[PDB]
Amino acid sequence: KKRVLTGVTTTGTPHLGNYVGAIRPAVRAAQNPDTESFLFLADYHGIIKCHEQEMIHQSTQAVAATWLACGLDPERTTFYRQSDIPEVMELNWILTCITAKGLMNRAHAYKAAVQANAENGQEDPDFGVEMGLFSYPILMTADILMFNANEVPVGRDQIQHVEMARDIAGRFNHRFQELFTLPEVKIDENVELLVGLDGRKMSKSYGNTIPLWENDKKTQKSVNKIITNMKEPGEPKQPDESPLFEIYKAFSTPSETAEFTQMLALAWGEAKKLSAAKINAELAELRERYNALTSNPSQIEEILQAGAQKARKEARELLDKVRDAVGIRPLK
Repeated sequence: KKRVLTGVTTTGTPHLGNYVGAIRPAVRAAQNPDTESFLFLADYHGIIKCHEQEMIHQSTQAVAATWLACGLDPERTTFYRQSDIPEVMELNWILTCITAKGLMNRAHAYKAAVQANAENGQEDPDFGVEMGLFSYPILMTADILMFNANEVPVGRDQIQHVEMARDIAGRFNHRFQELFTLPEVKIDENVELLVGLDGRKMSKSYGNTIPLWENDKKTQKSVNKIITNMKEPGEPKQPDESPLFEIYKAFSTPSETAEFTQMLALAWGEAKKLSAAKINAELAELRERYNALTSNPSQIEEILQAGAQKARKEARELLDKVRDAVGIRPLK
């Protein structure tokens, strides 16, 4: 049985792009009965940059309620906070000891920070760089290896995370004993990165998001914020003129998408009404479950605690083998 392990960030509230791009297909994929599904909230990766203490907490609750509301089943998926698995932190140090510094030197996030200092005219390549940025790839590797995942769903952007995990696993196996499975990349072949309000990728960094969990009316006003042009009612408009089209398609079947493209060839304001209606219709049931979870967050706490208890039973078994293999053993 193939063990599949997904880490999800906790540094902001999910928006429409997260739902279309990651959450909706991840919940379907997790239903595969041939797979053992693990999914964790990466709340200790969260504090690499996000030192607003209120943020990681609010985001953890928002992200956890979001996945539950969209159908993640904690009876099928082992579902836990990274901060509830102390075994991962011990493994993190063990792996650090067998990881070449060269491997962290070459990691993309660090290199982009170094380049940004060069472009900004900084004489120090490590200006403003903290060790969480330099060393999180070892922590992410521990996240994966602690559960001997066979597959790790990642963005094509993040393939290097799994390669570093495979490299570190192999160095441990060669230095001590072969305890670790080399994890493998899983790419979503049909992933659609959703466009935001201003035509760039929808991103918290850009302030161009459409929120996931606001009511019908507040969603309408957010869809109204999408850029269009000065084409009036009756002027024919092609799908490439406004991010409004790609947004409608992400919440519609190919049939409705084609009837929508023919209506355009129609007023922007009315196209924005049709787009918001389609979004609100799909999210209506998910929003009631989201609002029930967030209105009683101790339901979420209980779920995370039950998922942590499951995860730690697996992590303890392996950690005991790792400790023995690195020579940490009782005096007898």
